[PDB]
Amino acid sequence: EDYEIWKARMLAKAQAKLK
Amino acid sequence: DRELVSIRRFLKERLQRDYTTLRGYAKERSNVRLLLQRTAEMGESNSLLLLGPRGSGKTTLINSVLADLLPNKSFGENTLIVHLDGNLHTDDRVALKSITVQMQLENAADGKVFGSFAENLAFLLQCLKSKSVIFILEEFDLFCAHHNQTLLYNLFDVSQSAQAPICVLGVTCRLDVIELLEKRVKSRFSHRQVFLFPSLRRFEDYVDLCRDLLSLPTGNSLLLAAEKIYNLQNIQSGALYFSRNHFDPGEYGFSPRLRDAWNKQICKVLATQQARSTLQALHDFDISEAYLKNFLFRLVAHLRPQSPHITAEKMAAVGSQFEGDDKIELLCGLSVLELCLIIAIKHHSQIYDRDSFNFEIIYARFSKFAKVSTTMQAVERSIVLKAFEHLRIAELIMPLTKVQKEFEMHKLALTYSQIHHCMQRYQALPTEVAQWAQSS
Amino acid sequence: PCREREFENIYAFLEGKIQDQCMYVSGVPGTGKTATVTGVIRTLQEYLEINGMRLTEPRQAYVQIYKQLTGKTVSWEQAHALLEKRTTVLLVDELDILCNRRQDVVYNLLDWPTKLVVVTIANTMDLPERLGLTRLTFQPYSHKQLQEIVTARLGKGEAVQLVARKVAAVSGDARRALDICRRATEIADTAAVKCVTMLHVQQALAEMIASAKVQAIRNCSRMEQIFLQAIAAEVTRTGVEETTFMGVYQQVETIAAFMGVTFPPPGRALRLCSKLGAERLIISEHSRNDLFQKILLNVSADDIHYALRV
Amino acid sequence: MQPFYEEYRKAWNQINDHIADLQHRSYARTLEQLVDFVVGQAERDEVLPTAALLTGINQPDHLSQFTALTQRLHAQRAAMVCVLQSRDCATLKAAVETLVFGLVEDNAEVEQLRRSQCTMKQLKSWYTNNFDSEQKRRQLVVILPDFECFNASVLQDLILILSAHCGSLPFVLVLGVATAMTAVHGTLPYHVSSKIRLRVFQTQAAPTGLNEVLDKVLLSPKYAFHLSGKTFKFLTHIFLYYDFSIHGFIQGFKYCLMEHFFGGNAFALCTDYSKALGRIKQLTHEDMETIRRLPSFRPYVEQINDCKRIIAVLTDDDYLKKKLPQLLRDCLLHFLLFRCSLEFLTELVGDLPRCPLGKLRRELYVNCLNRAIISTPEYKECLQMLSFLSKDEFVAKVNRALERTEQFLVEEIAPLELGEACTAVLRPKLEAIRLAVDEVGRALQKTLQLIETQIVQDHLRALQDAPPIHELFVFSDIATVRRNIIGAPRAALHTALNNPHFPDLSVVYKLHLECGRMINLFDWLQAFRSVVPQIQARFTRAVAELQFLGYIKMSKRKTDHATRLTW
Amino acid sequence: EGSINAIMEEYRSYFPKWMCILNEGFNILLYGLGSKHQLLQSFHREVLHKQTVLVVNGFFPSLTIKDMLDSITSDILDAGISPANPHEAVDMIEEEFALIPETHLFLIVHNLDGAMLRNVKAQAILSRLARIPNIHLLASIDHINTPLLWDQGKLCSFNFSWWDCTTMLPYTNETAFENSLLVLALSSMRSVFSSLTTNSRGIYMLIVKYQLKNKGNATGMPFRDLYSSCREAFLVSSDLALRAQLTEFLDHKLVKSKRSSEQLTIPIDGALLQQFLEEQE
Amino acid sequence: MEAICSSLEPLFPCREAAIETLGELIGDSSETYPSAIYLFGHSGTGKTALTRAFLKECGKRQNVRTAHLNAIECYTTKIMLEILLDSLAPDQGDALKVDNMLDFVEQLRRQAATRVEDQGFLIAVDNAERLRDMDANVLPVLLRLQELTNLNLCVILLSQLPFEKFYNKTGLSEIVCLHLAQYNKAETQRILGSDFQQVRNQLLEQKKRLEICQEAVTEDFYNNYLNLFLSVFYKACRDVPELQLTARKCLSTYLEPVLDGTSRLWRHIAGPLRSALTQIYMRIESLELPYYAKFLLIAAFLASHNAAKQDKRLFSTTLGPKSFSIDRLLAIFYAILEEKVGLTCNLLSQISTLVHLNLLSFVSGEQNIMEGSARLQCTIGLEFVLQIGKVVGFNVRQYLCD
Ligand SMILES: [Cl-]
Ligand SMILES: [K+]
Repeated sequence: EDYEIWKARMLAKAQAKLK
Repeated sequence: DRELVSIRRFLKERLQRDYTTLRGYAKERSNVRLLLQRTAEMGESNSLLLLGPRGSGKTTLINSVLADLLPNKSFGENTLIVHLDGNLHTDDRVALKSITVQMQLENAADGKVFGSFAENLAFLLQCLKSKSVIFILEEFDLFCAHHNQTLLYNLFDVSQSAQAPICVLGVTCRLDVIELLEKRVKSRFSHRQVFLFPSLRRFEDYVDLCRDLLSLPTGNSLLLAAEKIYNLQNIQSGALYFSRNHFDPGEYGFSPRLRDAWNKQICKVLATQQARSTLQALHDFDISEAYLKNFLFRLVAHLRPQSPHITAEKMAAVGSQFEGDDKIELLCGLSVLELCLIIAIKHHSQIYDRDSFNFEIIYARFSKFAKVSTTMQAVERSIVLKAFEHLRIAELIMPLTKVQKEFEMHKLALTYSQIHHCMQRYQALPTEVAQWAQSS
Repeated sequence: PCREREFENIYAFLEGKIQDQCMYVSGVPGTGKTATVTGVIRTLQEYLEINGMRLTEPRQAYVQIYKQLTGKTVSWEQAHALLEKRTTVLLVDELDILCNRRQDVVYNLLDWPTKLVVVTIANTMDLPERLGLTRLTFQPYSHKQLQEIVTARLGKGEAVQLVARKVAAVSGDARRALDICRRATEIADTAAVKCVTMLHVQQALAEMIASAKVQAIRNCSRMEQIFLQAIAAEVTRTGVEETTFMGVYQQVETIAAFMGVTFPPPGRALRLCSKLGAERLIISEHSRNDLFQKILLNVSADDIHYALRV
Repeated sequence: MQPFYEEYRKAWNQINDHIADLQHRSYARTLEQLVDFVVGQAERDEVLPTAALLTGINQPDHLSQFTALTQRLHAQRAAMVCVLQSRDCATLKAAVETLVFGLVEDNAEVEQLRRSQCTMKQLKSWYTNNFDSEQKRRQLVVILPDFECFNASVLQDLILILSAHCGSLPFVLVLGVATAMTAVHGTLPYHVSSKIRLRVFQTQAAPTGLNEVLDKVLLSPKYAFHLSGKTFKFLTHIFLYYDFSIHGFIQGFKYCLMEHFFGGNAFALCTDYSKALGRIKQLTHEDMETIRRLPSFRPYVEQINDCKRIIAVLTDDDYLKKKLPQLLRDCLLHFLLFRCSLEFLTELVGDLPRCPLGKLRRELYVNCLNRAIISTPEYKECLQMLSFLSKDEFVAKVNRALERTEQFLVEEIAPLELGEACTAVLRPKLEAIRLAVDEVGRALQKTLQLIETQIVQDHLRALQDAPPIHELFVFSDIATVRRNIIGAPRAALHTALNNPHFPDLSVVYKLHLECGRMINLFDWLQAFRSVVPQIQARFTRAVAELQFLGYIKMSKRKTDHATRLTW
Repeated sequence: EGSINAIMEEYRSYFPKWMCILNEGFNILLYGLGSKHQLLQSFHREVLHKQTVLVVNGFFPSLTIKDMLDSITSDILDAGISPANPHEAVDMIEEEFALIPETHLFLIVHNLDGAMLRNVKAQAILSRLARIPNIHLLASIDHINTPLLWDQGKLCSFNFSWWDCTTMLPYTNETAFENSLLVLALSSMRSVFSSLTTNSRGIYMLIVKYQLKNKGNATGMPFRDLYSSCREAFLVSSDLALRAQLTEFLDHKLVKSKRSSEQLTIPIDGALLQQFLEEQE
Repeated sequence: MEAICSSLEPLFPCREAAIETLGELIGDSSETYPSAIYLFGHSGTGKTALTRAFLKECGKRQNVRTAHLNAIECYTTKIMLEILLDSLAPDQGDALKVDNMLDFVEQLRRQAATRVEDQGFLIAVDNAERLRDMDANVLPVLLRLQELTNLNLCVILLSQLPFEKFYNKTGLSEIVCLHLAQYNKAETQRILGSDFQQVRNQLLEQKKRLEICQEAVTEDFYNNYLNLFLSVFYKACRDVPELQLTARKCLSTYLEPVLDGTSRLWRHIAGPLRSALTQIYMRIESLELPYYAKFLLIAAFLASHNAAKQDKRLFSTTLGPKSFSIDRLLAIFYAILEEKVGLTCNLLSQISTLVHLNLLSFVSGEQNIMEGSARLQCTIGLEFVLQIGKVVGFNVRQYLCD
């Protein structure tokens, strides 16, 4: 898996966690 | 007593020296004498060449002719002789240097440049202007072997161009020496001017030579010879190659009685059959003067106060020492194991018609003999290999050609008769080896 | 010319093997075998000739056989193969050379017809014994034939026949005879006479003996001459020009034993060989290779003959 | 200069110095022995004395030996030595010249002409002039590093010359031989061998030295840099299966280390815990990125609660740069514990028969880094084997293990920083085990279980199951380095000629394969023409290229046929 | 045509690492399919730059390792011409480079395979050289059995870093010299000479020696002297055998017979002839 | 001259005749020398020491300038000339120069003399076998050196070979040949028995043991021991020095029993005697290979033993090892390997390293290894190969066709 996609995924998961 | 010592000294010195005196060869002597007379007295130039078997005193003939021709002084002051030798004077430059030195012109040539050999020889010859040179080249073929044959080319060119008085006396034992010359050199060389030295074919002359060499001459003869040599030693700076350390018979003096007795004995000895047959053998073999002088030197050297009389038995003895075989002696010198190896190789060579052999085969055979031997028991491998090596180093075994030491293929350098004579002569065989070599 | 029976023999053999769809001739060089054989091969008016000298290597024989058989050129192995796979007459000249080296080529070559026609020409008649077919021995010209040839050249009586017989007796070989005849004829021409006398022959003889090599040989010692003769004998027996010391020494022992002379051991013979080698009568290498040193002969038979046997 | 390069240099120099020290220690004994022998001859005929060194099958490793011996003999002021390389002794002249000139230059070096005039007479005269009445004689030593490569004749003649000149000159010569003395006896005859009077000397072979350097250097806790099991095994493989070259191992290792640290400034952290923090301070966003990118980081970013911290890690560098001194700490401490655990387990697994899991610490190291120890049946077998000895043997065994790991902790961890930590973590477990042993059938399996859970499970973990960012200190990526060191070109040419990874040559190659062994040019050309004036030229050049590569050879075995050399 | 170009640009991007590699006492080596000439030339053109950078064209058969040692010893070391024995020159080079640090010499060997670099001695010399830390070696390989002539020491001295670098382009300059049957030459002759038998080689040595001994004058050799010398050495059975051998030499076009007496001219320069005799030693 | 022989006879017994004749030839300086002498005899005949002593005594008691030399040292003529001249021209050092043979002859000729002080020169060239391997003008000039220098001088040539292996291709001069053959058993035993008092005194100097030792040592005892020694040794070796040394050591070993309170002593001396007899001509005081290397080597040996078309089935011994095409070796290797690892440069480097270690040796075309096709040859085997097979565990005997 790519690093940027992973970073973005975790970022999305965080943005999902904040909600 | 002292007399025997005197005589022995005399004969030794006569044999190993006496560079000038030669017996016979009147025509050749006269021929060379006349040619040198031309070049010296008349001042023209020539190229002579002497062929003859190695051993015959041809250089001695040259020395004799010079010995007779030099002391005339009319010839002495004018001419000078230059000796050159193919073994020593190589590389041409060395020869030219030695020519410069031998002409006594090293100082007059010191510190000067020269474009080529010719331009240097020209200067050397110019310095003489008058005077004349007699070049004497021993081992001519070795000079033919030189690069471009420059020395020969220039010498013969000077001989052909008739410029300056020089004579080129070549000396060799090589018949086809003329074929070794380059066209340019061969053209400038006087063809059919070569003279062959016939040597003493007749046996009576050989025996007579021997008689002359062993016998003692009259006091007057010795005196005259001495005088002539002394006269020779005073010519030039006294640096001729047949003047230095000459026979000098003026150092020996023999009483009439001693002379008569000695010469009588010599004649008596050479009168017999055995001596004559010994000389006959030598003559059959090599018919050269050197061989005779060797035999005679050995014969004379063995004169002692114990046996002051020279006899035919001694001649036959030394003759026997000459006829001997060295390889069979050395073979007898060997050890048992080594000889057993030789026997194995002989078997292998006899059975397989001289097929090359390998250590393993010889070791196999020797082992096959060893396992059933009383003496060669409990001796295996290492020592055998050492013995093999020893045989290889002594060249009793030649190798035909990194390969393995044990697996090297060889040829054997002995004749069955020699090994047989060895067996017969070797002391003391352990009987098993005999039978082992006897059959099967 | 006087050789006609051999010509007919060869002709008969070849014609026979041609019609019916391995001969072995041998003789000394002075017999002229190749001329006769080629003569018969010319008289018939597949054939391919081979010479042991024209081949740099005996194994290269297969290559030349190839080129002669099927063009153009291939390695000796593939040649051995194509040969292995297989009227075709084949003449071999100077086979002694080829046989002297490796022997495989000749044994093969003689195995090959047993299964075509190959004729092998030799200088010896015992080489197959040193390792089945029809053999032919070329003898030298007889004394009578020699006299006939000499008389034919000069052109039972009388004077011409006398001089002819003399020349034939002295010469021994036909070549030497014809040579002496030539020289005698030259002297006859120079002396402004039509017929050749005896003094002419005597003069030619003296002039032939007066040469440098002959006198040189005449100046040699007895053992040396015996050694030369021994080398010659070795060359005659082997068929090869180069000899090796051993055989020479054997021949020396034979000749010496015949002459009653006791020849010295090998060492002195190596000395002798070296001396003669140095004087350029023969050609020899050092003697470091005793028994195995190669002795070339540099005098020829004619000179030895004029030197020793005249 | 860059930091990673500075760390590279420091590490490399440390390691090299260590290895050099070990080698010096290894050589010191035989060296001293040699010097003793030489002076022994110096004290007190016709035969020259010699000393044979059995340095088997690594000629270029043992030059430093002779050099050291030269330095030592020079330091001893007992002699002067010349060394003759078989390359400089093609002829006897060159040998004697090189010998004399060498000795002269050596004297010139110690005291602090031309080769054309280096006769034995000149040497004898020189020796007589400089010191004939010392009174205690010097010695002329003549080293022959490569005995196998020497010419037999030149060697024999040389030995004979030297032997002849004895008495007047005190000659000595050492024979650096690869094979046994059989080569010496095989190369020299008896009449030459009877002038040598040799004394055989032995040196430890490359394998033992490798086990030594491996055990003492690469497994030392001092170094923060470690090799993956695969790399370790690869180096030891190429060593043990091909060249027994210590040098080749050292250089391969060097290439691995270089290839490792050249990843970026981020790998500058691979140092003592103290020197790393400055680098943490010095690091930049790119380094944070490259340390973020590597594996064993995502599982760390995964195993965590409070996602604000996750985003703090992924986004803010300064926050991530606060975790580093703990992560690095954990890694270093972990590998410390790892080695400390190896030292203990190796004593327990090694002594056993069969030796399924390992015998040497390196074998365990590899086997442990590669896979989990508990999962593999070898360990289970080892346990099954351990549970049978019992009695004084087992007790003594575990006692030896404990004593060993203790001694190791005192000797090899004390001076190291983070040694107090490692000791503080490990020592109580060793005490617990020691008590579990002092308790000692059932307590046996209890003790074994205790050892397993206390050491093997948590300390000797695999590489997969290893602390966060176990990289930087460990170097995998064996394939690339392997390709760069090993050099197998024919495979590359083959695959490059078969199917281009990126084509007349290829077709010609394909037909060339299709052929067999021998190839007629015409049908080859016609086939090449079947597949595809100009074409003929193409074919010719192609065949010429094949000829240049060495796949086909122009043979004369048949009329216009080429013979392929490949299979 | 764009793919190979991109791959070239990649291999051009490979550059900056190789310098760092070379700095650390390593030497890089390329085993590509196609020619790596342009690559090494580009590397020399861009990366190296500076001063003191040598180049070696291994495919030129006219060269010798001797003149190369002379070449490096001449200007760079400024010591003069290198001594006769290459290893002595290497000793000098070692001493002098050891004497002068911080002056690195980059040498590039196009096609290290040879010839002339097929001989083990040349590889030994190049190993001894590359073993020096001052200088740096950029060799290229193409032939298959190239690593057959490298023993342990040489391969160890050649601290080699292997790189694929498989280019697809020819092999024009390299293949231009590789003569084939599908179409005098100095390289070919030694092999043609090696294929001969002992005696033939001996004869060739006699004639080439005689030719060498008489290179000046501008006026060998007669068939007579050859026959004499050959017969004297027992290398030939008779005249026809020698003539046959000469014919075999004529077929391979090594020797040339000019008849006028029969002169046997060798149609080649004397320098390469001296090189020939030198190699034949 | 009689004093010389009288002076040498003690040092060299059983050599009276040789000394006499060799004395007749060179005895007195005032008498002319033979200009060339060549005595031949096997190694250890004592010829070199005899010549040396002769030269020494002549040098002492007469006005002669000696010059001893070994021919092996003379890798070029200039060295020979330098040595000889420096030895013949005394008190001349670091100042003499000799360019070539001519200069040498000239300088020796320049040394000169006067008759009244009847001086002499005599040269001794040990191991003269080499002379015929240098320049090919050295020998003929040396054998004629007297006549070239017009100087009362004589050249002596020692060797093992008969002179008939010295003759040149051109013109060798005349030379006096002598001979020395090894001593008969009695003479050898006498020479070995002569040193009784010395070894006795030495043994005494070397305490009840020394007493019983002193009590039981006489010429008869020694001679008996020597008789045994000769009985066991003399068959394989007649080199007297070797016999001396080996007899001394084996004498010690033969001596120790009688000292321990104990004929026949044959047993525990025969052991050492044979064990020493095998260890003669040598003075006194497990090859680890890689895997693929070992496999290359044993493959090579399997290629050596089994030859030609047996590779089909598989994959005269006394004659030797066969030749290998590298391809055949690699084939046999990959055939026998049964691991099938791809070739790497290191492996071909392994085989090159193998041939470099002289474990393998090629025979044909060392240059055309790449162009095809050099021929390698295996040297070692078979015990070592079996050892390898036992180390790895591979059965070599299985593949040997025999
Ligand atoms: Cl001796
Ligand atoms: K370097």
